[PDB]
Order: sequence, then structure tokens, then C-alpha cells
Amino acid sequence: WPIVGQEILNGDVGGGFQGIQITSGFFQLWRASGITSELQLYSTAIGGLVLAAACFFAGWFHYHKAAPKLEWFQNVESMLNHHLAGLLGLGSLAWAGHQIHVSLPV
Amino acid sequence: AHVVKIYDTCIGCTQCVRACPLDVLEMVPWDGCKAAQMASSPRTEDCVGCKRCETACPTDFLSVRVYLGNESTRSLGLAY
Amino acid sequence: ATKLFPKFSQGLAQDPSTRRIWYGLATAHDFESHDGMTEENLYQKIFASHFGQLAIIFLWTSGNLFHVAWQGNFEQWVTDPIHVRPIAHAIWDPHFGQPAVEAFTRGGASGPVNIATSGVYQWWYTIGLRSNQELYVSSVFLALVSAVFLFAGWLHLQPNFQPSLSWFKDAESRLNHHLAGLFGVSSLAWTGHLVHVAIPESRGQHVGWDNFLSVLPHPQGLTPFWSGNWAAYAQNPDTASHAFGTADGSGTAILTFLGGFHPQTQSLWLSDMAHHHLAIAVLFIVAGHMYRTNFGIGHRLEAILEAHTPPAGGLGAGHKGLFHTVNNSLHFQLGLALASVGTITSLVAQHMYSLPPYAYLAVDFTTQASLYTHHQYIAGFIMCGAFAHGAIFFIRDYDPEQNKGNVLARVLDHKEAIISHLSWVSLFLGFHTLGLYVHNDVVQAFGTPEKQILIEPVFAQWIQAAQGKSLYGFDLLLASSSSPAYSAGQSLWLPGWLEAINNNQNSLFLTIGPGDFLVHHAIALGLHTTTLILVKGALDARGSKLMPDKKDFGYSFPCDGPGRGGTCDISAYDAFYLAVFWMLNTIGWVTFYWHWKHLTLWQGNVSQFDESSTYLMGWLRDYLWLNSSQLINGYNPFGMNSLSVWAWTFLFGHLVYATGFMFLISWRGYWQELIETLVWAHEKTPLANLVYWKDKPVALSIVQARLVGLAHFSVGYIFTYAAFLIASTAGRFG
Amino acid sequence: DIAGLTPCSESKAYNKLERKELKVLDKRLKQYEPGSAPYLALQATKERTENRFKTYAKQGLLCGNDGLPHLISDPGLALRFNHAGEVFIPTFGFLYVAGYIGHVGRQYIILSKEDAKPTDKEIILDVPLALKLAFQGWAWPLASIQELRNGSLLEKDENITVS
Amino acid sequence: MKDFTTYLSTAPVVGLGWAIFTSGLLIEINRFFPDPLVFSF
Amino acid sequence: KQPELDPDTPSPIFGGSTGGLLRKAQVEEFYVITWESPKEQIFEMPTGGAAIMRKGPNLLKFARKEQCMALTTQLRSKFRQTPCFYRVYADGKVQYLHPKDGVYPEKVNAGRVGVNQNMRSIGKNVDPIKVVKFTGSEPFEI
Amino acid sequence: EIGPKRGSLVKVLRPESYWYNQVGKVVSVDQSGIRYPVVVRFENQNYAGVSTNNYALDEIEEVK
Ligand code: CLA
Ligand code: CLA
Ligand SMILES: CC1=C(/C=C/C(C)=C\C=C\C(C)=C\C=C\C=C(C)\C=C\C=C(C)\C=C\C2=C(C)CCCC2(C)C)C(C)(C)CCC1
Ligand code: SF4
Ligand SMILES: C[As](C)(=O)[O-]
Ligand SMILES: [Ca+2]
Repeated sequence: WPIVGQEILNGDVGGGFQGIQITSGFFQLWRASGITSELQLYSTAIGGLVLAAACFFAGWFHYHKAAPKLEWFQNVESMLNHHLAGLLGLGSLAWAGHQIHVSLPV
Repeated sequence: AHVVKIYDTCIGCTQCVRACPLDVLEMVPWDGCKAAQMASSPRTEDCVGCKRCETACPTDFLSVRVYLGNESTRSLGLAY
Repeated sequence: ATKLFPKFSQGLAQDPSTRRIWYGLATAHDFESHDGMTEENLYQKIFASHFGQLAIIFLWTSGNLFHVAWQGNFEQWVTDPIHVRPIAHAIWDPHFGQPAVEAFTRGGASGPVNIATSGVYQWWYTIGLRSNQELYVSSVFLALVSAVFLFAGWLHLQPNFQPSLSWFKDAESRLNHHLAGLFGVSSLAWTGHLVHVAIPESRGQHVGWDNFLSVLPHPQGLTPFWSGNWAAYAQNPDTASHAFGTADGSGTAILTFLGGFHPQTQSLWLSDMAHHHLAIAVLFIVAGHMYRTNFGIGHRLEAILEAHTPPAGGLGAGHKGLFHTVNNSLHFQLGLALASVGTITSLVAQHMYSLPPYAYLAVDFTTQASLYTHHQYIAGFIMCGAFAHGAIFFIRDYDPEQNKGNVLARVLDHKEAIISHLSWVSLFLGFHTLGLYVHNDVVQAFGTPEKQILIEPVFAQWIQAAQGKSLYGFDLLLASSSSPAYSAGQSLWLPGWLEAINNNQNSLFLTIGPGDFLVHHAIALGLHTTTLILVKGALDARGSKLMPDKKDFGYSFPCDGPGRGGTCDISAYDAFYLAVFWMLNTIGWVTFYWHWKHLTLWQGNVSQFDESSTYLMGWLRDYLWLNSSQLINGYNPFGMNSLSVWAWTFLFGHLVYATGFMFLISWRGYWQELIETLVWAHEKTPLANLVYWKDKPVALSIVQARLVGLAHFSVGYIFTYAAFLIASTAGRFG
Repeated sequence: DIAGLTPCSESKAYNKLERKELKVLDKRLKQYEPGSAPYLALQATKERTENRFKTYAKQGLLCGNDGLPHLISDPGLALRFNHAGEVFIPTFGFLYVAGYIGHVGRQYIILSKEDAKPTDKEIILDVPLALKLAFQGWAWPLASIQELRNGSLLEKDENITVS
Repeated sequence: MKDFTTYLSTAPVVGLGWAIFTSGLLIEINRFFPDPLVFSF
Repeated sequence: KQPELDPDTPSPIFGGSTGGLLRKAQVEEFYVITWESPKEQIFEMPTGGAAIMRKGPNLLKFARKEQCMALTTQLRSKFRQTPCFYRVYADGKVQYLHPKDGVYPEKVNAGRVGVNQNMRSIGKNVDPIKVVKFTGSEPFEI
Repeated sequence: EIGPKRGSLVKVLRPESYWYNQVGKVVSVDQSGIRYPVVVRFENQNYAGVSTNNYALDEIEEVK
């Protein structure tokens, strides 16, 4: 924001736009997803924010409406076979199927 | 060793003895209100000077003060 | 119970640990808490200690003179003092390689050598010396006097020679003898030296011992002193173009008061200092006749302090009962002496870079900064010691019965107000100084130097204009001509002063820019914070609100236990700890300021300082990162040079600093368990259980831990800064 | 003319610095078309930079041999001249605001010493009371001096000391 | 509502409301009034 | 009747550790504790791990005195068990320390006379004047 | 009948006491007879967190 001369931080990076250079590595990570215009990141952020709201909802729900018992928490068998198999295996298969059907543009 | 003193400012709460880790001080006759005990230091050959008895003493100001002196095998907590 | 080393501790003797060794090496000079150390058996020991330390000083100076005479190139310096540099000593280290002998051979007349930064050549030649034999003589003399003091310290130990106790309490006669004899008479002897040798040596005359029996130091010799007209000794001073090694335009004046600089040598006139020390000696002699003695009436001390009592009760008893208070306490006199010594050490450091007394001294650009920083840190430590002993007074030697109504009790009573106002001034200085520095840094980071704040120090510039400066044009005393201060003293010292003050190249009332404002305020912050720490440690000594009975546990005790929500570093010794940290900081800021001022001045670009001394990025870039290239390049795969040893010492200083942090961050309790583990391991090693350690290994005392931590801190700080100040200066010459 | 400093318009170094800044701005201003956003941003930046350099040089502020402005802080040199705004009135403005703040905070912390468990009021403030006292302190110099003559601010030595 | 207004007297209130008011005021004064370093007179 | 030390007493079942029992225990001193311990049970050692304890009086021993006061206090904590202490010097002489009164120093026993104390308000001590002797740490009354 | 009325607030003059020159109500002046009869109660904590203490009758004094 132009206030006290801080706008000098808007380094001339080209692309018809000036700003602060980022070293987080998000542009290279997004290029691997076939994004062609800015119109997609808006919807992606909308989805992420809805999921975060639902996440806080689930937290409140399992603390004040569905507070579990130690019998459920201590299901090491279930916790493993659902983290190891589901949370990891299903996610990896979904992301592999994604990379398979997005390998055309890149 | 560690010169330990006990002043007349005392109520006999029996706390600085159930807190001392080396069983150094005793509580023998005192004319009090409900408990009537006063602390005393009959022996100091084993007192290390940890100042754990000064933390539990609720007297204002404290009834016991450890005058730090010279060190020894007992005073340095040396198993060797 | 079990007798062993040392001989002056029966409680520390039964101690089965290495702790007693450290406390013996430490408390060997504490001659007041030892077993059976009554007063009258202590003054003689402290007096023998004075003799021993004086012997140490004289032996130090004798060794310096000896290595200057034999290994130093003093002959190579007197003739052409500009084309040559000093030499300190040689090297027999077998570890050097062939390139090393070729790198430490600046002289050329011998093997490896080391430059002399003591500034001894200038001071030894200004007083008059042009032969190495004259140096051997003085070195031998100092060794002899050292031996004499070593013997005198012992002589007063056996009977028939042991003094009494009433001989010390007689402060009147002793102070008379010191004000008159120790100061006045010696100053008059020094005037005689300057008028009989220093001046003749300034005329290139080879006047020494073998010829001064008939040399007239002044035409009409000693007659004006008999027949009046003292002014006859100030009628032909050193000519403006006077040569100092020869008599190129000399004079016969001895008591001169023109008050200027010797152009060739760039120092005060060798004849001004004679009249200087003569007036000083006369005035100290006048001062030394003030007291009551056996038959000399004068006026005694007990009747003076008891008479200084304001009738309105603003002070109460005034100064009644302070004679018996001070005279019966040595820590108070030691505190006063150390305070005076530190303040006058700072004063001498201030007066040596501005009024050079030594011929051919200001031309040298390395010994100046070294000696200035030397005296600055010496004065800092001496002031910290003064405050430490001031606190020891309240801890150990104090009788409030005798002191019911004096000014000291009043000072102790409102101690909270003093501490609070010190805290407030410190907060003010820190807040505003750091705020202006951060503001200038942020403004420079945005690329608009015009938006920074630069307070114009009108006050110091005004005082300079009053001194005679005209660069600022305030039309003041000694700058205008409608004032009695400018008119009176026109044939006096005024011409030389006014000619040396407007010079924009010498160090005398430098051109002050707004960048000096900020650094003077940083120095004020440092001084106020160090004084806050010391005054707080001293006033809250007999007893504080957290620890009311602090007078019972002495001075240096670790803590009062983890009770009462935590009690760490509560003893006054710990306040001294932190105040020594702040002393290091304050003296370091002062030295950075002085060094970088004269560094921007010597490159002919004082505008560099006037423009970059406004923010902190400049201090980091333009001073620290910049003027160190020879420290990094002292040794490299390309090949080292003379600046390699100084770089290795610059790294040694950082190593000592980090070891100080080692002893500071990690505390004792952690190391006790590790030492017990190491003992377990050492007792069980197969066939390694032979002859044991003689004392049990334990962790250093908390007091010892922080003492050694601060010692490493200070020594590494000093070595690093000194290695920098020497290498980055005596390697580039610019 | 004070302290050897010269008014900041006649400083060749000051104008050289302004030209340097403008050249440094334009060299990277020429990278963009006159229609894009960064170009307008640099245009406005140059606008207020030229405004910096123009507006300073009014009523007189001394720049030294470096060309940069130097604040004069002595009352008396700001008088007999036109420098009373460098730092003379800002001093009084800060004193006014700091008074205001301390007065309000003190009267708050005093009016809370009367009710039970005042400690709570220091972690759970009385917002309406703080707002009321916030809009009543802009006469504090009047209240301070006469509350001093009153004596309702000196505690009659009934505090905890050790000596 | 009542317990909420009571909660609104802690760190998450003035200390936030305050210093937000102040940052906003200072930023606005420095924005409309671009670069002050000395008073009008 | 304060009981004295008795050698050849059985010990609890335990494997070993690396705590205490050093050269100090052989040539300087070692401390002993004895206590009832009915209802064979599991306990924790102050310089080791967990161990079992038969019923009937059993005796232990460690290096430092606190290493046994900790066990006495533990025994207070859970089930009311009443151990004792012992001292040993180089000459083999044994001294009984805890509890001499038999009633656990925290509680008074019928009557004794203590030392190292003075009837004076906190503070109000003597200034460093007239304390030049300094006798290490002064009792202020002797 | 010995010490001040119970419920009446009084100050402290124990030189070595955290609570000094400030007022505190009396819990119960010990009538059974002892050197520290007056038990004063203070709302603010000390470095140790204790609220009450017993003092001598030659030390306490009147109200502000
Ligand atoms: C016009 C009448 C007059 C006046 C104005 C004075 C004034 C004074 N007399 Mg005097 N006197 C008078 C008549 C007078 N006298 C007469 C008629 C007699 C009989 C003949 C005497 C006999 C007499 C004696 C015997 C002595 C005096 C002394 C003094 C001085 C100390 C008094 C005092 O209370 O200090 C003030 C008390 C203070 C506590 C001031 C506090 C100072 C603060 C704390 C300094 C702050 C430090 C801070 C870091 C610095 C920042 C500075 C900041 C303010 C900018 C004082 C300046 C005494 C003296 O000389 O000094 C020892 C003394 O010995 N008088
Ligand atoms: C760079 C390190 C550092 C810094 C910054 C300080 C700073 C300070 N020291 Mg200190 N000191 C240090 C190292 C340091 N010390 C070390 C290593 C030692 C030895 C271990 C000591 C030992 C020491 C002693 C014994 C004493 C001090 C004291 C002080 C204070 C004096 C107050 C003052 O003069 O005005 C102000 C100084 C400031 C630093 C204020 C600047 C801080 C700004 C305002 C931060 C603002 C942040 C921003 C507003 C929001 C950030 C917060 C959050 C959002 C993250 C001061 C705050 C003295 C004291 O307490 O004063 C009464 C005191 O007596 N120091
Ligand atoms: C801790 C303590 C202590 C210490 C103290 C101290 C450390 C002090 C100090 C101090 C100081 C360190 C001081 C200083 C100062 C200063 C002054 C005192 C000044 C002044 C002034 C004047 C008068 C001057 C004038 C002038 C002239 C003459 C001319 C020119 C100008 C001028 C200005 C310079 C004791 C032991 C004691 C006690 C106890 C406590
Ligand atoms: S802990 Fe203190 S108050 Fe309690 S009985 Fe022991 S000495 Fe008395
Ligand atoms: C002292 As004048 C030269 O002003 O008369
Ligand atoms: Ca000059």
C-alpha cells in the first residue's frame, strides 16, 4: 500500500505488474495443475475456505455435540487402518489419478 | 556447616519439617494457641542448605534462615 | 578440620572438593574475612602489598625500557621520526615458517619483530633521550627500585620495624605530605627536568649528565629569581620553525606560556609544560599545608565537618560524625580513590587526543587510539570497582548509630527515588535514541534521506564558538571583540589556542555534525544505565524489600533460594556483574564513536561521518563490515603477511567471548549430574582405577560460574576490539 | 547562518540529491506503459516526492554541508528566527497528549480502588467508564495544577519501604 | 449477549480496538497529509 | 526402644542399576533403612526401577541420606508404614538418627530441649559493628 | 479486651514485613495471651502468596 514510501517494496518483476517477490514456491506448484488464468484460483480458494469453515464446524461438533469416549480414541487398530489405509492410500490414489489426467498441458 | 536459626516469629504449622528432605530440624515444646510447637535445629552435620524449609515457612518474616557456611561431603550432596 | 592448602582457611580446608582450590586462588587477596585478621595486623600487610604492586609496576616499566633499548629501534626513530615505525620485541618461536620470518621483518636490522604501540618512543624522546644507553640506565634503575620496594614490604613485617595503629589514623599529616610531597615537590622536580634536559634536547644539544653542572638553562641564570623580574624567562620561546632534533631556530626560554602547538612535532610547546608543572607544583604545595599537626596549628578535620551544618535543617546534622565514620573505614576511602582515579583516567584520555604533550606524537596514528581505548576501559573498570567497594561499605563497615542524622542516612532513606529517576532517565534515553536510529534506518530503507530527523547540537557548537571556534558564527566570547574575555590575554596563551582551534585538521574541538548528537545520547544512555545498576546494587545492600536481612549473608552470595516466587542474582555482586556488562557496552560505544570519527577524519571525508552517522545500517556497513578487509586477508591460501597474527587473535577474542557465553547461559545444576556421571565412568574403567584425584571434582560455584563467565566476556571483548583497532589501522595506514 | 548552516534552498547538495532520486525513479519508471497500474503508482510516488522537496523549503529549515535538513531544538534559536516548529511546539503537543493519557489512566485506576476485587477491573476493563474518562481529560492542565494545590495527589507517606 | 459484552473487556478488546483506532488514525493522517517533518510555523 | 542395625537381613528382588554404591560407601559411610512392608507389594526405587517386597520387616540401604528420607515420605503417602534410619562411620560405629523421638520429628515427643534458636523478632539483628570476630556464621547468642 | 476491636482496620510497623505502613483488618486479636496476639488479614498477596499474619501489639497503630 502506498503510505510512507513502502511501495518501493513493489519490486519490478514484469508481467505488467509490480509487487513483492515470493520465495514460497506456489507458482511452480500451480503450473503443475494446468491453470491457465486467474479465474480458477478464486474458486479454489472459495472451496478451501468452505472446507475450513466445515473443519471448525466439525471441531465444535465433536467437542460440544459429539464428544467421543476413550473407547473410540484408543482404537489403535481403527486409527491405523484408517490413517494408513484410508487417509493415505485413498488420497494417494486420488492424487495419482489426478496427475494422470492433468499430464497433458504441462 | 550451615548455621540454621529459628526466631520467635513462629506459629508451629509443622510444615517446614514435613517439607525438609533431610530431617534436620525438630519441634519440641512451645506454648502456642492450637498446636503449640516451635522448630529447632539440634543437628547440622547432614544439612545440605537446599533452602526447602524456607519456602514452606509461612511466617512473615520467615522464621528460619539458612546462614550459608562451608561445604563438605554432606553439604555438597556427593555420592562419591 | 583437615589441614591443607591454603594456610588461611580452616573451614575451606575440610572441604573435600576442588572448590576450595578456586576459592583459595580467589580469596587470596581478601584480607578481611580470613581467620583472625584484626585491624592493626592488616595495615602492615596491605602496606607490604602496596610495596609489592609498586615493585610489579616498576619491573614492568623496566622490562619495557629494556626491550626498547636492546630490541627496539630507538636510534632509528630519533633521527627521522617520520620515515620509520616503532619496534617492540623479537621472536624466537620455532613454529614460524620461512615466509613468517620474511613477514615480521619490517625493520630489516634483525629477524622477526613486532611494532610498538605503547607510545613510549614519543614520550621518551619529548622528555629528552637520543641514546639506547640512556634507556638501559633507566631500565636498571626501575629494576633496582622494584627490588627496593620488594624489600621494604618485608622490612615492616618483623618486629623493631612493625608500625603501630595510631600511625595510620593521622590522616591530616599524611594528606599534607601527599598533597605537598607526592604532588607538588615531584611536579617541581619535573619542571626542573623539563628546563634542564627536555629543552636542551629540543635544541639538538647533546646535554645530559656529564655537562649540566655549568650549562646555563637561561641567560642571566638564576639572577632574576634573586633580583626579581620573573618575566625574563619568557622572552625568547621556541621559534615557529624550530627543529626538535637540532637547533634550527631555537630559543633560551624555559617558562613559556604562549599556549600553542609546536608545528614540526605537532604538540604543546616543550616550554609551556615547564611553567605548567611549575604552577601546578606551587598550587599543590599551597594545598598541602592545610591540616592540623603536632605543632602546626592549621585546622583539624573533626571541627570542620561538624561545622558544615545548614541551619535550616536541609541536611540535618550536616557532616557531624563523618570524620569517625570515614577515618574508621577503608572501603569508603577505596571507593573515593577508585572513583577519582577512574574519572581522572577518563579526563587524561580526553586530554591526550586533544592536547598532545609529546613531540612527534600526533603524527603517529596507531598509538593514539590504542592508548585512548586503554585508558577508557581502565577508567570503566576502576569506576565499577569504586561502586563495588561503595556497596561493600554498606554491607560490611557501617554503624547507623553514629550515623543518625547525617547525609548518608538521608541518601539511604530516599533510595527508591534515586533508583526510580535513574530508571526513568535510562528509559527516556533508550526509547528516544533507539527510536531515532530505527526511524533513520527505515527512512534510508525507503530511499529518501531527506525524511530523517537530525537534531542540530546547538549547545556544544555554542560552547565551541565561545572557545574561539568561528565555523558556526555565533559571535560569542573569544569569537567577537566587544567582550572582556577576548581582549584580556591577547599576548597570553590566546593566539596559539585560537590558531589551533579553527584548524579543521587537528583533533581539537572537531566540527560537530548532527550525527554526534545521537551518539552522545547513546553514551548518556549507557552511562545512566551502568550508574543505575551500580547505585541500585549499592543502595539495596544492607537490606531490600524482598530480602530485608541482606546484611547477614555478606556481599557475594549466589541467591536466597528458589522460594518467594524466585530469587536469582539478588546479591549486590550480581548487580556488579550486570553493571560490568553495561560498562563493557558503554565503553564499546564510546570507542566505536571516537574511532570512526577519527577514521572519517583521517580519510579527508568527514562528510562521510556527517552523512552516515545518522542511522545504524551505516555503523554496521560503513564501519564494521568495511574497515576489516585486512583482518580477513591476514592469512589466506595466497599467502599470509604481518597481519596474520592479529587476525588469529581477532578470532581468539571471539572464541573467548563464546566461552563466556558458555559459562553464562548454562548454569551449575546441569553440570553436577554430568560430573557425577563422569565420576561413575572414571571409577569403573578397567585397570584405570590407580592413584586417584586429590580433590573431588564438582561444578563451579554459581558465583564462580558467573564470575568466570563475565571474565571471559570482558577479556574476549577487549582482545577482539584491540586486535581490530590494531590490525585495521597498522596494516593499511589510511 | 546559525551553526554555519545555510537555508536549504541554496544547497547544491540538496538539489543534486533531488535530481539523483528523480533519475533513479525514472530509470525504472520507463519500464512500463502509461496505462498500466505500476506506472500510475510510480507517477504518484514521484508526485509526492517532488512535493516533499518543494514543501520543506518554506519558513526556513537549515541544511548543512550534506544538504539534508537538520532540526534545531534550542528554544531561542527557534526564536529570533522562524524555527519554532522544528521541535518546540511538537514538544508541547506531546506533553499535552501524554498528560491527557496519564490523567485519564490515573483517574481510572483511582476510581477503581473503591469497589470489591479491583484486580478484575484491570483484566476486564470498565469500557463505559474508560470512554467517559477518555472524553473528559482534554482540560487536564487545569485539573492537574489545581488538584496539586488541592493535595489529593500526594500520599502522606503511608507506603511500603525498606531502607 | 451479556457474557459476550463482558468478554469484550480483555486483550481482544481495547488493546485491539485500541491500537487499531490508533494505527488507523496515524496511517490516515500520513496518507492524506503525505510527508510532514516540521509544523506549519 | 529405638532398634539398632542388624546385618544378614534379606533384600527385595531387583536386578540392578547404576546409582550410588561408589568409593564413598566403602571408606566414608553408608546409610541404612528398615521398615515393615506387609502384604508383599510393588514399590519404586529412588535410584533404580520397580521392585517387589515380601511381607515382614525388610531392610534397604543407599548412599545419600535423602535417598532414604524419600522412601520414608513415600511410605507416609500411600500406606501407613514406619521405617527407620542408621548411620555408619569408618570405625564401624553405628548411630541411630531417624526417628530418635520415634514419633517422626514433624510431631513433638513428650519432652526435649532444642538448640540453635533465639527469642528475637525477625530482623532486629546486630549491625556489622562489634561483629569483627564474625566466628564464621554467628549464633548471636553463645 | 486486649487488642483493637475485631473488624477494625489497622496498619503494620514490623520493619521487616512485606506489609508495612498499609492498613489491614484484624482477624482475631489472640485473647489467650501470646507475644503475637493480633492476626491481621490482607487482600493483596505477598511474594509467598500468604494473606494473613500475626504481629505484636507494640507494632500495630491506629487508622489513617
Ligand atoms: C541567603 C542565605 C543562605 C543561602 C541561600 C544558603 C544556602 C546554602 N547553604 Mg548556608 N548559611 C547561611 C545562609 C544561607 N545559606 C548563614 C547566614 C549561615 C550562618 C553564617 C549559613 C551557614 C551554612 C553552613 C555551615 C552550611 C551552609 C550550607 C549551604 C548549602 C546547602 C544547604 C542545603 O540545604 O542544601 C540542599 C539540600 C539538598 C538535598 C539539595 C538536593 C540536591 C539535588 C538532590 C541534586 C540533584 C542531582 C541531579 C542528578 C543533578 C541534576 C541537576 C538538575 C536540578 C538540573 C546551600 C547552597 C552547607 C553547605 O555548604 O553544603 C554542605 C553548610 O555546610 N550554610
Ligand atoms: C540489545 C539487547 C538489550 C536491550 C535491547 C536492552 C534493553 C534495556 N535494558 Mg538491558 N542488558 C542486556 C541487553 C539489552 N538490554 C544484557 C545482555 C544485559 C546483561 C545480561 C543487560 C542488563 C541490564 C540491566 C542490569 C538493566 C538493563 C536495563 C535495560 C532497559 C533500560 C530502559 C531504557 O534505557 O530505555 C528503553 C530501552 C529499550 C530497549 C526500549 C526499546 C524496546 C522497544 C520499545 C520495543 C518495542 C516493540 C514494539 C513496540 C512492539 C513489540 C512487542 C510485540 C509486538 C512483539 C532497556 C529496555 C535497565 C533497566 O531495566 O532499566 C530500568 C537495567 O538496569 N539491562
Ligand atoms: C558507590 C558508593 C560510593 C562511590 C561514589 C562515587 C563513585 C562517587 C563519584 C563521583 C564522580 C565521578 C563525580 C564527578 C563529578 C563532577 C564534578 C564534581 C563537577 C563539576 C563542576 C565544576 C565546578 C566545573 C567547572 C568548570 C571549570 C572549573 C572551568 C571550565 C568549565 C568547567 C565546567 C569544567 C562511596 C564509596 C563514595 C560511598 C558508598 C557508595
Ligand atoms: S515452617 Fe516456619 S512457621 Fe512453620 S513451624 Fe517451621 S519455623 Fe514455624
Ligand atoms: C575590558 As574592555 C577592552 O571591554 O574595556
Ligand atoms: Ca579544530
